Amino acid sequence: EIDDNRFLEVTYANGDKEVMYFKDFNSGAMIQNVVDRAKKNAIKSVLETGQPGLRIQHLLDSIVDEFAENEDLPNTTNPDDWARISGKKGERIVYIRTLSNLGQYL
Amino acid sequence: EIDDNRFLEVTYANGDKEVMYFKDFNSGAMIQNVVDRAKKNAIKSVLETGQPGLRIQHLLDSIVDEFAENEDLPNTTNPDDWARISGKKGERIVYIRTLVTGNLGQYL
Amino acid sequence: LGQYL
Amino acid sequence: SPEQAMRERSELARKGIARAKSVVALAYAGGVLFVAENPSRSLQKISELYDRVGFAAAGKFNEFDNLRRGGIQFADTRGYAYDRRDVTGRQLANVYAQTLGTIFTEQAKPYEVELCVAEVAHYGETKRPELYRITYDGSIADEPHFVVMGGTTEPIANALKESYAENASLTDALRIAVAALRALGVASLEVAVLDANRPRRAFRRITGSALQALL
Amino acid sequence: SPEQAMRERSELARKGIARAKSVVALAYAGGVLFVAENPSRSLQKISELYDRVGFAAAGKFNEFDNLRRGGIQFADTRGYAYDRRDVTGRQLANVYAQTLGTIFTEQAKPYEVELCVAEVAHYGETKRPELYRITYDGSIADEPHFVVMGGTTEPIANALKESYAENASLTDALRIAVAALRALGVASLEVAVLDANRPRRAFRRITGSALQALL
Amino acid sequence: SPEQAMRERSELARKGIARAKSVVALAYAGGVLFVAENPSRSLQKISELYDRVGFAAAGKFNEFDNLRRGGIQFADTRGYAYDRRDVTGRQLANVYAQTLGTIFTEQAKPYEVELCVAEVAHYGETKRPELYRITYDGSIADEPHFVVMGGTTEPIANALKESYAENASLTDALRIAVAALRALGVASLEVAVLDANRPRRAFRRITGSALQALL
Amino acid sequence: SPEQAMRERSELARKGIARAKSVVALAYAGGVLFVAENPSRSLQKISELYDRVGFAAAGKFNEFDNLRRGGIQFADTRGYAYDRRDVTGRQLANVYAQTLGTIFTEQAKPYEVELCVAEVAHYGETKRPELYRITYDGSIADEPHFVVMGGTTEPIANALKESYAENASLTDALRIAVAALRALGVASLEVAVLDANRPRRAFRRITGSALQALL
Amino acid sequence: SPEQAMRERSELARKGIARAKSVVALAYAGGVLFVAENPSRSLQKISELYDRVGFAAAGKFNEFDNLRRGGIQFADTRGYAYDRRDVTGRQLANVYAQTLGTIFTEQAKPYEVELCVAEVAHYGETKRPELYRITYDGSIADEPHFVVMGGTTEPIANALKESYAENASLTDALRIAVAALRALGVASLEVAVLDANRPRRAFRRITGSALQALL
Repeated sequence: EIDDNRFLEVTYANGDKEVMYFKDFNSGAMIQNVVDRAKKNAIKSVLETGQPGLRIQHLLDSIVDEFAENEDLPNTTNPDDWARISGKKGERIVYIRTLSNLGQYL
Repeated sequence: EIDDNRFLEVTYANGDKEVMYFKDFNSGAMIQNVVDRAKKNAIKSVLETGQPGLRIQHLLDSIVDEFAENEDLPNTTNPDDWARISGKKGERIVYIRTLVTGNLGQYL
Repeated sequence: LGQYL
Repeated sequence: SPEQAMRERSELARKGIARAKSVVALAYAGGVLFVAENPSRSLQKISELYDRVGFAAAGKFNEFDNLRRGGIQFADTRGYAYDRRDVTGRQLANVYAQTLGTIFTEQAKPYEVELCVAEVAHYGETKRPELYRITYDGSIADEPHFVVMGGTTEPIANALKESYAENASLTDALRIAVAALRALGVASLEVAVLDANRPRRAFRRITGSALQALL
Repeated sequence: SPEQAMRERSELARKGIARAKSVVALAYAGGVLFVAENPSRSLQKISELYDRVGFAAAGKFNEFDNLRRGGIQFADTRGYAYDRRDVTGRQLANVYAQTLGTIFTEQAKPYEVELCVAEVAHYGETKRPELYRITYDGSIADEPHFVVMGGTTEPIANALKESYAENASLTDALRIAVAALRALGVASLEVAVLDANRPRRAFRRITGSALQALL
Repeated sequence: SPEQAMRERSELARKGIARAKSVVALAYAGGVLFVAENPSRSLQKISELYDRVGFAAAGKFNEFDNLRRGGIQFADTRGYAYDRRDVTGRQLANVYAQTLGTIFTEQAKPYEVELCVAEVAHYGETKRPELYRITYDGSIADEPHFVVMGGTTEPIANALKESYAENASLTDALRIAVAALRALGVASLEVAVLDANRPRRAFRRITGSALQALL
Repeated sequence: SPEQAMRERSELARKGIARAKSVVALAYAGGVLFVAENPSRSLQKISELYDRVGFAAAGKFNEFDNLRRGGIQFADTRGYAYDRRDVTGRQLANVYAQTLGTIFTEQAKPYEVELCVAEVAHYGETKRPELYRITYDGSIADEPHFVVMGGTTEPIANALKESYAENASLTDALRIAVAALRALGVASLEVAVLDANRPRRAFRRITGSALQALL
Repeated sequence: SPEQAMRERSELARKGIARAKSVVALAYAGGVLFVAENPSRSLQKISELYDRVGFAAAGKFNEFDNLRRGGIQFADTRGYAYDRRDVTGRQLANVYAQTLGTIFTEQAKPYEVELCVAEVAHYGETKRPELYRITYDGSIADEPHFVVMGGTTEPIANALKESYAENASLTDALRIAVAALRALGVASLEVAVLDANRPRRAFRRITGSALQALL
């Protein structure tokens, strides 16, 4: 629940803002992508240093690097799948938010 | 007519909320499905525990499972019911909600 | 309105 | 279709009242008792309206405080125009019954408020406490024993249904009301009474250490 | 649809407050301290409202200076109509809440503003500083220690959460506030205090060489 | 959609400011110098506002002359209501900003105008010239050295950036301003100064043979 | 469509005029006779307008009673402003035509009414009775002998065409009018006359036993 | 098309009257008797209008109480402007008809109300009781014996059709009216009379123990 694994910010009809982390979107394909990215990082490390091994830090960094590239888990406007999570919540989901010369702002 | 049998509530142009039970979606196919599920449960009981036969409690559990398995059926619009409910109601169904399961201003 | 003089 | 627009107004108002804290008002030996779940120290949901008429509300703060102010205005203008003993809880309830109807049909968004107007007898007089509930519909329900407003009203209303006792003292009615409301310390409760024994102004808040002793 | 568009303003307004500068207000030994990130020398975001009531804001300026002026108007009309010691920070905060709510549900565009009303005790008197935050919804929150407005509020709010110390002197509270605000010289800071020790007018700006010495 | 209306209003006003002649205002030893490219002999884009406050504009003539008139009105009403030395360039600039923030969001068509308000010190006094630029949105910018308005501002601004020299005499600042403006004779130039040395009314036009000698 | 309005409004009001009881007015020796089929005892379709000017109507009661009242208002204001003998049936008819045209073009719904204004000569004077019919659009028609309004007008108009006789007495004109109206007892007839022999006020109802004797 | 939209309004007003309680008014020896099914003790559906004119209604309470108040206003302004014996039940009925027609055509929602205006003779005078029924559109009907309003009117109207007897005493008319209304104790009945024998104010409520004895 730390704010290092923030994924999405959802504002409901009630106006309650909730941070949905990766825990609510851990699909198996996402785990596969995490493992593949970690293995690619291992390739880079072994070709940079030469030591034939895989570090835990590789997977730990791949965890946060997984969502640096979009996985299609968030959607524009209100997703139908979100209307399903909204039904479980009991509050309609209204705002999905990832985590000039127009007047004067102070 | 208990809270356990309350499937869906329906709003209309008038907007009166009319409860719809599982009885309004009962059919011969559903009855056959319940009987087959009860038979499967009895066969499972025979395989595991070893006592042969069919039990009424198996039928009750099958009914409960069949009713609970259809909670994801409802959608925005469902035909085959509008030509029977929107008639006596006199108003077209505009909303359907599943019943009991489980800052935009200041509200003191 | 048919009132034309 | 106004038939459908009215339906979305009624649902919107109902959701707003549910999305709020709970207030109870009940009759006891010395008059009427208001017990609300209120964290703030400045914003209040219980108020004096006139000498013997009190007021509780649940919903959107700015709106039921708008009604609070309007009711104060009304009551004082009457009391001065005629006399103090002519303003009754019944008139007040009726005015909030018609204002909430007019708002509910004429304004863009219906007010998301639920009101309870309470009245006790005058000093040295004898008469049963009267409770009225005015909804956003503008309907006025005459309650004999207690009113529950805002949030989920079913469990509180039932707990009160089992615990209520007429002519309960101030401490017993406070215990019953807090218990049924739980279904909270002095830092999260707003408690006031319509004490029928006071000579003129019956409304009286119970805060701090005195409230601490009572509960 | 009330849900799409009454809420539609909420994103609009939230976005406008984020493309602005950050302001902090915190309690210290001598009263309350306002520290804002402000490059201009003419346009301000911190202001005296009444003898002991100060005001800070963040967001579209034409809007929060409109509110600044309205609040000044209100406070002076009350102080003259009744007396100076009757106007309180609480009334002011409440008026701003009503007014920002009414703009939220009626005007075309919601005021992309965030307000903080501050109050200290009178001279030779003892009482804790009160901070209120009024949002664009009309919502009002009672803060015990500090308010952070505009921009990204999380890092500043957390840095203040670690560094805050009650009864910190003026220099320490200034260091804490500038440090947490960084998470800037005298040419990019607007600093003022609600000095509880002044006899009447408590608001007092700290600019130029005196500010230079303090930081 | 608030966003599309804002991006549509913004690109039309800007398609009007760049669809007009160019004006420059810069500080020099004796005050501030306005040099505009103006062919007509009757229609003017530089004007006195108050004793020490001057005004230049670029855009749609009827509208920035509407603002010219409103500003004159304002300044004189203040000067008479309080005193002459109380009206400052800063107040005027602020009023124009509020007016261009209200016109842009409320009227049908935004004003396609770019304003520059200038102020110098009083007679026998010492203080740096102040230049403010008010955009059609309602934003105000504090300029230390020079303002360029209307037409292709960037090429003219680039030249002034190389040629500008503080405390340049009137002739040098005129040469620099006409040169950077070219990036025109007395029959196509409108030239005026805010001469800080005048006792009261600082604004003074430079036309005809005197202008001929200066350039 | 301009054509749609004229054709549709026309149909909406001709329907509502045929959707009502029938009234006849005819000239006889002593003046003019109004005979209407009217069951109610309180609601009337025949009225005095001024000393010698009477009025009958057919359609929607609230509207032709609105016209009745307006006409009374008009006639009395003229009679007082100038004199009694200056108000004529012709002026009244003209006012009703202007008003029904304005209503027919400007109001939401056209007045589903049909009017008949009648006038006789003054006392001891000699002149033929004048009948005017004003229709819902503003059209006005000068009738020499009789007017038939409301319901199915063809059979009644033809029966009157065969039975009418100038200078028929009061009883014969009553028989002819009731007969042609049938194409009803004293409990379903509203009968009045504009008796030319009265000194001032010519209108006079014939009800009860006197009506019983006449028919 | 306007007529079709009016058909939608007719049904909506009818639905509101149908979703309500039932009231009856009938003539008896001493005047007129109102018997309504009314659970509340504060909200009333029977009222004095003027000295000899009474009023009953069925529909949305806020709307027929608005009419109750308007009628009281009217009657008193007339009685003072002319005299008491000039205000008649007939005028009142007519005003209610005009007002309900105007509401039915001009306001957003039609008044879901049904009215009955009753009148008796003056003291020591002889005349039959008059009953008028005014419906939501403005229609007015003259009733000789009894009026039934609100809810399902057929069974009550028929039961009264068999049981009604002219010159029945107060007790018999009460039995007949309660019986036909059932087709309820003193805690669910609102009973009043227009007693023709009173000297001036004829309206008189029958409540509590006296009502208990009568039924």
